[PDB]
Amino acid sequence: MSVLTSPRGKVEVVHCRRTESQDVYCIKSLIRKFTCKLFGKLNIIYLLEKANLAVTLCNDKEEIMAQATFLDYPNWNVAKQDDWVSVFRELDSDIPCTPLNTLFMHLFVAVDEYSVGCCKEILRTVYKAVPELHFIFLIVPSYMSLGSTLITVFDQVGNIPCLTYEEDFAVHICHRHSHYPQLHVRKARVEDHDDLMPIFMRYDTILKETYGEYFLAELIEAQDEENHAVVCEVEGTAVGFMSVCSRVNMQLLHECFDLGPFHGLCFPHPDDVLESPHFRPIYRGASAAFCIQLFCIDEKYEARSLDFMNFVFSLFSDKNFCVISLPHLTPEFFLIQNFVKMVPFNTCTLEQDLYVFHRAGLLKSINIRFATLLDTPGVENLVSTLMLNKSILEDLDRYNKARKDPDGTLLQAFVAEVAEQIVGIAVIRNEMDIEYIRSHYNIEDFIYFSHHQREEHGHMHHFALNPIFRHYTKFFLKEILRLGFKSCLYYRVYPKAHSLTSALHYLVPVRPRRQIVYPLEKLGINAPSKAVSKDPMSYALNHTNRKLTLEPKITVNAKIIVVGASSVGISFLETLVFCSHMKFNNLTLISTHGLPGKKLLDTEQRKFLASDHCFNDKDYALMSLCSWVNVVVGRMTGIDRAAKHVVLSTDEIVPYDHLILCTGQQYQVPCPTEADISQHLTNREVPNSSQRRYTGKVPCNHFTLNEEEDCFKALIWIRNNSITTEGNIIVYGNTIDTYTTVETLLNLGVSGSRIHLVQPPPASTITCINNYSVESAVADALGAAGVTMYRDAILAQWNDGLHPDPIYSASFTTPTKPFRLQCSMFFSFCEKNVDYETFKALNDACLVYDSRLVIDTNFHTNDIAIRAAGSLTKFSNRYYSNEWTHSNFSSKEIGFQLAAAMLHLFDPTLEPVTEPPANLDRLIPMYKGAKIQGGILPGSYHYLHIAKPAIPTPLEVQMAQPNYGLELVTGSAKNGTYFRIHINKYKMVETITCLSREPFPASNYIRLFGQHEQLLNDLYSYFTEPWCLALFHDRFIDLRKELRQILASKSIEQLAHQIEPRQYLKRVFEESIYKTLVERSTLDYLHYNRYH
Amino acid sequence: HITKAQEKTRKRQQPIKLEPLPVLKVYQDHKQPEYIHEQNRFQ
Amino acid sequence: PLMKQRGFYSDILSPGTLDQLGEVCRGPRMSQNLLRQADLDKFTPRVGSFEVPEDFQERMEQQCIGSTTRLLAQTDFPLQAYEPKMQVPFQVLPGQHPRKIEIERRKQQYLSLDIEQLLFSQGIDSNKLMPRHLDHQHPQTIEQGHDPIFPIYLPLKVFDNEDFDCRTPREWINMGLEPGSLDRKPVPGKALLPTDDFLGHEDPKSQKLKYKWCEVGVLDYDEEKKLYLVHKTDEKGLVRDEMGRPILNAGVTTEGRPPLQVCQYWVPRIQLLFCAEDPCMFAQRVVQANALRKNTEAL
Amino acid sequence: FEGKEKRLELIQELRTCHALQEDEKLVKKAEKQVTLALQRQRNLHEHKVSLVENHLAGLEGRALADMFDFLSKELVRLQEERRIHAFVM
Repeated sequence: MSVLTSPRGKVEVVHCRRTESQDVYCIKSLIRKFTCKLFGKLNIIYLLEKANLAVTLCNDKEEIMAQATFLDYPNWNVAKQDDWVSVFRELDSDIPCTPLNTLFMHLFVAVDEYSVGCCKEILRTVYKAVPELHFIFLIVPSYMSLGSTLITVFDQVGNIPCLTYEEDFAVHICHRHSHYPQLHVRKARVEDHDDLMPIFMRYDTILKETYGEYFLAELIEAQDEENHAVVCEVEGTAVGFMSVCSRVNMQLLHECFDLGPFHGLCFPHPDDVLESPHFRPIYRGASAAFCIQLFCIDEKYEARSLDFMNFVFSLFSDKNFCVISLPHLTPEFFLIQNFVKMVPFNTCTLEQDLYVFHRAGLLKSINIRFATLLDTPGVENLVSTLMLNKSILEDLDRYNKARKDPDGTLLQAFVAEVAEQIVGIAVIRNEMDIEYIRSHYNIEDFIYFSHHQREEHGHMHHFALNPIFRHYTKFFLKEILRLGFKSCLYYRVYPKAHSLTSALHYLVPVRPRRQIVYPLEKLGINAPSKAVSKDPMSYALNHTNRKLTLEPKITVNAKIIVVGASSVGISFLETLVFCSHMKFNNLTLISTHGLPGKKLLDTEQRKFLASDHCFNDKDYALMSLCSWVNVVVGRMTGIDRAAKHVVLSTDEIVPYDHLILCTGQQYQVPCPTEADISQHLTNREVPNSSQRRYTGKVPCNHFTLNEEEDCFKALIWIRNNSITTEGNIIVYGNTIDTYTTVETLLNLGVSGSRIHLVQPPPASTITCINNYSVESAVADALGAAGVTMYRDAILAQWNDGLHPDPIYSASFTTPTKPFRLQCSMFFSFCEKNVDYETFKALNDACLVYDSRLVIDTNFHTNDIAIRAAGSLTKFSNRYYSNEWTHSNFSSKEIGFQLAAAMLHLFDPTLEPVTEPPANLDRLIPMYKGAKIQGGILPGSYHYLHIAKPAIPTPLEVQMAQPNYGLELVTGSAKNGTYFRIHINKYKMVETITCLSREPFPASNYIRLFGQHEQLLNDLYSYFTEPWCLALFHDRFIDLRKELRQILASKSIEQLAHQIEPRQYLKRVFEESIYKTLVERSTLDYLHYNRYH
Repeated sequence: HITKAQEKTRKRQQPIKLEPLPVLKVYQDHKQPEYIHEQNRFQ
Repeated sequence: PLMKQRGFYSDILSPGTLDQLGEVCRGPRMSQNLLRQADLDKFTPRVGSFEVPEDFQERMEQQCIGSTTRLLAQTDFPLQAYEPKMQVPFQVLPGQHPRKIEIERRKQQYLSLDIEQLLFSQGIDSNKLMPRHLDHQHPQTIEQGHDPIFPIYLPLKVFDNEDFDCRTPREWINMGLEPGSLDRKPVPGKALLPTDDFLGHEDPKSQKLKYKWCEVGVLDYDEEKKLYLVHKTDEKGLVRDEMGRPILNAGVTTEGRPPLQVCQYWVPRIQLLFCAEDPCMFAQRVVQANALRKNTEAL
Repeated sequence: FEGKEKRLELIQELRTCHALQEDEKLVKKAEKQVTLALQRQRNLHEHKVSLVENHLAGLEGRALADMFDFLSKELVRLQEERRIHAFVM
């Protein structure tokens, strides 16, 4: 927030901001012929794409009047990117110029009325942005002058000849002391009290109301051997206070946190137990650490918080380590960005995280170079306990012998050395699957792929760094790019091959792209390439580039705990993680055994449960939250809101800062009625048994399939007990899961005579298989299979009065045919309800429950730190929308909008959160994500259903409504060629129903929602033509909105606006000049889609 | 109105927390005038 | 909801006490994501095979940036020469400010107050106070006299008082002396010195002179007529002769006192302030001296 | 006291429509008619305004996907005829 003044006296309020995409036009406007002479002919888009740092300065109107561009290699062709250091030392050895503290300037544009002030504020901004930087360097032709703007900030060293031309070049340096010098650090005197009081009062007055007004004076006055008070001052006036104490608790430290990497910050001792004869190591050595108690600094000088450190380590000569403990909610500041985050033990109850630094990290003599044969003992010493150390050594040996992967790919290795000791090792190769990476991942969100050559992409094999020097990981990545010519580095994470890295904190995840299931046999030579249509093993993609090696991340250390691994929770954590500039540290999902996708189930086995088509196993392997979300295995049994923790079934407790409940609904064990049938009473007069819960021991032959682990248990147990040969099966339910289990048993080998299906409709107007055609098809195929049908059968008893573990027989009461039948197998899918353990957990915690968890629109519970989402939720009665719950909407969209709400809490770039107004207090937000219901029905019928989110109404009533519209039905459901499209009154898709014997691309068919004129133009053969393939492309919606804004700008939306003569509208469309612009956007889409 | 059960919950509820620095309370309680008086007993 | 930026801070890993929190064993059986695996014990490089450099001087020879605050416009004014007098013990009661704060606070509220604004707050101009010659060409007796129609006649020193000086000049010089050293250094202060030092020295009561308060260096004090030696200092405050040392012990030689150079003058306490004395006691003494001198010219 | 304190807020979530109706003869009837009228005219006004805006957006997307189907036919047919004259030469 600076103030600039022109030489004419005009005053502007300026600020530095990040570079935008529209900025290039303003920069090209600001480009002068003198700028072209000073920096050659530059592609601005290419330069900003490759740039380490582009800095823009604007005003209150956000008019662009300044910009500068910075990279890590010389401006002109006077020194090589790898070897500029030696040439610059030969130029002037007195300059301590290293890649760690030297940066190069390539383009500077400014308005001439404020050019000098713009330059000096940009230099101050970049010196605040990178605190280690000390020298900013400019190369110009030696026969030209700098000009009045740069001559006030740049000082000449001499001349360097060009490497490709016979021209000397004048060289100029700008020093950090001239604009943002190092703060002097000294011992605190009691006279700094008045200097430091307003700095403390700009943050907190709890110190004043707790320890009085002279507390800082007493603290400085009582400096002794163990405690030191330190200040940093500018012009003799203190701008930062500091307090260090030599006494630390290694007992509590080893009890709570994991400090294996640093011996618990104690000296090595012979009596130390480091291995098990988790195992907690025992250290007997003396403590080599001290702690920071107080630290404050002015915001003007917060970038130089690192200057205290040499002085405080000079004071504490006998210690090697310095610690802070800060609770989970303090945002990461500049001093703590250098420190290393410690891991608490799994039993830790402390409210504060710990950060640790070691004295050797202040050594600025770190050298990165190409790996040689002599560094192999150092690599061995650093990796000898690391996992796949043999693989890392094998890659190092391959590089040292032939520099090649045995398939012929170029391999490179880089080493980081501190005080003649190797501290880092990295192995990369050239990347050959760049086309597959682009076609299957969102790499266009990070780089402009057209500006990057093939050799500039490096696949990242092995990363290992010293945890002491972890703060130079970002510098390590930048130097790896500089030395090995790479502009992009890609890291692949494979589901459990496995690998080793520590840069993945500073690396950003890449969102996988949805792929079109191409009909390759009919596309033929119009089909996309093998890299586009490939189906290799699924992996997570991770990315870095040169701009990212100077871009920082906003870190959230808050304990965000999400209960329940449903589709809503998966989508919520996925959208949390795939925010690029976020860095979450304490995202933890509590689940029964983990997030879905634990077991690699086959396609013939996955038909136990129907698919909502939000997530699947290949998606899970692509998205890989086992690389970003901590996972708790176990059932929760209690919530303490005031102490902010959750009690599990293992009597173990997870503290939370934010709680999210997404367990969904699960199938419950039906309690038998135990009503006598000897009097042959009517089923009307006997009391209903819907509410009662089975409180006895669950039988070993009773199964409720709610997740993949339950399905795997059922498959295992069936295979061990050989039930396809002799046992008889009763499945009690009326959901789609019931039919899919019966079809799965038929696939597994259960004969149709032994299986018995029962569906009782007790009440309610819910629409189960509402279309009459597929309902009749289900009934006809069921009768043709000859499975024993029983309808309206309420479970009277198991075992007829004896203990039902295991069930040998059961009884069912029916208005038509009540039957006592030998029940050996009992699958239950009758109803879904909240699990009893969770429900008593929330009830004892006093969360609101009116038949479901009552939430508001912003998903708040009655506690503002606890939120709920999924099928377990019901909105408040203040909305008067009790018929509307989250079960009516798509789960993935619900989780996505949960995350959209939650990033506003922790993202400074996004708007801060606000309370709901009366509008949002009085309605609920609507959602347009279509509800998908897919599976495989009996008769090997792949069945898909895509519906608009709505209250369940019978399809006969819906078509009897006058606004139903049109209906297109092709094929026969009994023949397995059924296709159904419902066209509404506005000619959009509202319902799709698919029942086919052959598998079809459901992931493609999802996009068919809302296709107007395409509908107006066998339906499988109708969607065979590539008009729907173009509709099925993924980048289509992205360009939809930009040409929407183009056509809204002058217009067509106005022509519609006095439409509320259809041929009149079409004729004025043909008259208006949007056709040429939309054909230009057609050519742009073609540019985007000659690849993919 | 408040209850004795409510004050029991208030005694159970609050988190446990300690000093700014232990040596900080040690020298403050060590330079208290009362500690000057036990120092007088020490002389 | 929520809270931000408590002030950094830390809890205490207090070595003596373990009992305040209780048993830390109530957390889950945790299955981390593999970055929180990647910062574990053995799946990081372990410290047991580490090496260290040997020299501390290597950092101070590696550094290339000096201290801005320690490299400023350096001077030779003693820091004890800025210390005011104080009737406060070393050990105040807890809750009260200590003496180092008290000395500092009177220092900033001395240097925050200017004496010329004090002058025209009282309604007094020092050039008109310092006596002038008679201009018999232009008759002083007229109908417009602000109070004395005849100008200031006997000097301010002849009419002043001295005992309101909180130190006598002997311990003023002793305060100027450095502890444990025979060397003495000039004491900063301001004196009513003529801007034209030349015409000041050959004609101290000329009508063309103008007398402003400017900073000087107090050097010595003579007892038989009771005056202070002053000399103008420059922006670095360093006080030289032709061979360049700072003037210490007045340049008093065993052969005799130094011959007088052009700039150092003898001035009284009516004319001089110390930097360690209150401009408010200075105000009250000068207004009482002006009132008494008005009374005596009235008589 | 503790019974009210533990589940005080669910009472107000049910008190969305208050259930007593003795002193709130005077006020809560007006509140019921106002809140049903609020639901009514919110539904009316906002649903037809949002429906009209959705009609505009859908018609514009309809024109988009019409020329987009033209684009797809153009692209695939270009690839076909390019390979056609390729093997013709």
